[PDB]
Amino acid sequence: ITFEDLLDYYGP
Amino acid sequence: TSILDIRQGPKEPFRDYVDRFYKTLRAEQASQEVKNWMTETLLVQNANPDCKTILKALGPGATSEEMMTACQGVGGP
Amino acid sequence: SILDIRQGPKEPFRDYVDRFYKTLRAEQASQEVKNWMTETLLVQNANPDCKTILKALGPGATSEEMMTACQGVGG
Repeated sequence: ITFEDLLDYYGP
Repeated sequence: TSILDIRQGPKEPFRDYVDRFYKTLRAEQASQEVKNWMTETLLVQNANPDCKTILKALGPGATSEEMMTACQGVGGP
Repeated sequence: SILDIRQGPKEPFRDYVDRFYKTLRAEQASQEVKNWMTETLLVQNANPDCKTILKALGPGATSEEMMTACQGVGG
């Protein structure tokens, strides 16, 4: 996974 | 205050480790592309032995949800 | 990106390392991350002939040590 995947998973 | 400081404990839930990794990476100074590469490489590299094994066997195509669930049986609360 | 600075198959190692450091100048990163990039990413992006040598140097190898080991590759 990427950082964008983490952004998508967690939100801000 | 550095992503290089983030390493999973032997008993640390994978979910807790990813949380720390994410929050630290949010605060890190880097381009989005470098943050993506940091996630693709460091997150697995710095995982504990069993989570690292699971993640590598899953492969780089695994989603976040699958990844979390695949590792949830390793370690303590 | 620094991620994409990659050694050509017959590019002198010194030329490649020079390109890598030049790109690093304007790369947004902590000096800690930049240093780590020169120890790891610089090796990963090296050509097959240089990478083989660099991997033998072992983790902890600095770009100075890498230069000594690889500058003479390809004559």
